[PDB]
Amino acid sequence: FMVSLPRMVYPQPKVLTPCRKDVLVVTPWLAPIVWEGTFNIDILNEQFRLQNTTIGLTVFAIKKYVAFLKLFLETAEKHFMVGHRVHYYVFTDQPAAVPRVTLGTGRQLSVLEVRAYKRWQDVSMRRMEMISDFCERRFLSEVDYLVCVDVDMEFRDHVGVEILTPLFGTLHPGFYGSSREAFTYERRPQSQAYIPKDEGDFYYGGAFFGGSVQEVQRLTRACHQAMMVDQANGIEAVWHDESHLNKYLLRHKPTKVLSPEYLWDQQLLGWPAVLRKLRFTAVP
Amino acid sequence: FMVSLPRMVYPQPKVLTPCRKDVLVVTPWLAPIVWEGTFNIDILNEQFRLQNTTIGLTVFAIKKYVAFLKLFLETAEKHFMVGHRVHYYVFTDQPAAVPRVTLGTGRQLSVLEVRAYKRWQDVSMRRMEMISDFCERRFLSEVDYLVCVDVDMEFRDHVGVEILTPLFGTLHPGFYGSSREAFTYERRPQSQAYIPKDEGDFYYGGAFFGGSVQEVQRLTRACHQAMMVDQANGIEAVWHDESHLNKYLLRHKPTKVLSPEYLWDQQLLGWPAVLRKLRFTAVP
Ligand SMILES: O=c1ccn([C@@H]2O[C@H](COP(=O)(O)O)[C@@H](O)[C@H]2O)c(=O)[nH]1
Ligand SMILES: O=c1ccn([C@@H]2O[C@H](COP(=O)(O)O)[C@@H](O)[C@H]2O)c(=O)[nH]1
Ligand SMILES: [Mn+2]
Ligand SMILES: [Mn+2]
Repeated sequence: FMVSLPRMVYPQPKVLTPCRKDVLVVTPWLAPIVWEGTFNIDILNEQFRLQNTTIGLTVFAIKKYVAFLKLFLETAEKHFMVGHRVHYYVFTDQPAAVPRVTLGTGRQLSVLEVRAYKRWQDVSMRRMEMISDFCERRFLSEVDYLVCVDVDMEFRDHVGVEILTPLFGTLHPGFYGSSREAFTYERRPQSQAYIPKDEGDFYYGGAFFGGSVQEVQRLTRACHQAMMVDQANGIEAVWHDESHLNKYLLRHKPTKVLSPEYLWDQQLLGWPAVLRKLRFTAVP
Repeated sequence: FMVSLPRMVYPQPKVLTPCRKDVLVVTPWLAPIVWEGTFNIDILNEQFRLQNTTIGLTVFAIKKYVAFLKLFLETAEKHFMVGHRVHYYVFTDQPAAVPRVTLGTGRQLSVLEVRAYKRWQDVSMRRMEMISDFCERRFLSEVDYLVCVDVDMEFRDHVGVEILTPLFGTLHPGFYGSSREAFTYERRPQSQAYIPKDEGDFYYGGAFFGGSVQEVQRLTRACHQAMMVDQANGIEAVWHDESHLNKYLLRHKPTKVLSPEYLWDQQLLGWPAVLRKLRFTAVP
């Protein structure tokens, strides 16, 4: 049950004025595509605070990637869900190496020890298993939404409750302007992640996805179970977990899509006019 | 739990091409505003059919307004949720006067007898009470969504599952291009429906709203309970049920907004370029 919003003064939405004239702001299945200019964060903050929303943020820092945690967490404190309850979940093989980052009120961090796989591909892939196992262990009881990201990144601008929805994916920065045939989906029919050349809405990035705990457990379990089928058949998808994520989100459409503002690499791609904000970016 | 979509071939969405350049297609709270060109009905039909969705449609035909039923129902059969399960609920003081309209498969009609109020204003207002009472009686057990409309109307074009969402309102055709100060909200602070001149997102029409059964029961109960407070205080809102609906949807934002394609009057307003389809229109 949702309590009433208070009186708020803000600009009237104008029906005959598009909010963006340069980009698609809604998918063909009526999911919003989140760009700057599409939302009034004051309204959304009120809606989510009245629900006392808690957001979980999972990040894996295994082997040398522990070096990325300090900047990741410091910048999350400046930009990620500020004003809301946040629970960071740091999965690592080196609990002792997690930096002591000072957190704002209503924010907490748990360190979860996991095994390290030898190949980076298996480290990246086995996040799905680990996230889906922790959905029972903790997440169902502790958070309303989960956001699952890569650690070799930093926040540079606001990432807030505009992203929250039952299931979201993010447009990969390398492909948002590409035609589907150019998308690096898995193309071998032998793999569970196979997508034909004439199918595909978007190429979603494996480095940023999330949703409600229930929808994330469904996604991660499905991707893990597909990976295990492939492994039994002696095949590894071309882009690992990202390939399985794309298969899942083709067949189970997200309820919001994040623009590449939310997953960017300035070294490789610069700062195009279409991006008004670079929010979460690669560490070069 | 949502089963996987089958393979489908359809045009790729292009991220750098707006779907409409002449209208707002998403509210500032990230609710889609449904216009032609914003959705692929093939995808949405698949999603809703895989859930075996049933849609209820309530309509009141009291006193002389029984004359409108034949065209209303005949045209609903041509255009409303075709392919999906539909349950019409006709509330009337003259059960015997409901026309025998032939229905397609998976579609049914129930006639619910109710009392007739003397004043048209009370007929229109007391729909809220009657809808909220029937949410327990029947709707919770029989349908997934409810659509609540005026009867003095006809369908001329597709009205389908693109509208379905937890809570929707529709832009009133007289005000979609107006500034909020011109909106005919209730402006007397003595009324529960009062909205100040500096508040308001849109002017929603009382002739077309809906959502999930739970959200419609909440809306209709709140509007009824506000009407009863006003009555006790000797005040009747300027636009009756529509005024209370607007107060509710200001404080409880809809999760989709329908464009005026869904609520139109060609006699008064013609056929502007911005309307690509006139879907549900006034009988002159
Ligand atoms: O040795 C590794 C390999 C990958 N990852 C995690 O998996 C993510 C995806 O792998 P990558 O493509 O960024 O290497 C990394 O950002 C990091 O969170 C590790 O922690 N350690
Ligand atoms: O005598 C009346 C008055 C109103 N209505 C119902 O209430 C709706 C709203 O009233 P109106 O403004 O269209 O008259 C009508 O479309 C019709 O569904 C009736 O059935 N009979
Ligand atoms: Mn990386
Ligand atoms: Mn009327």
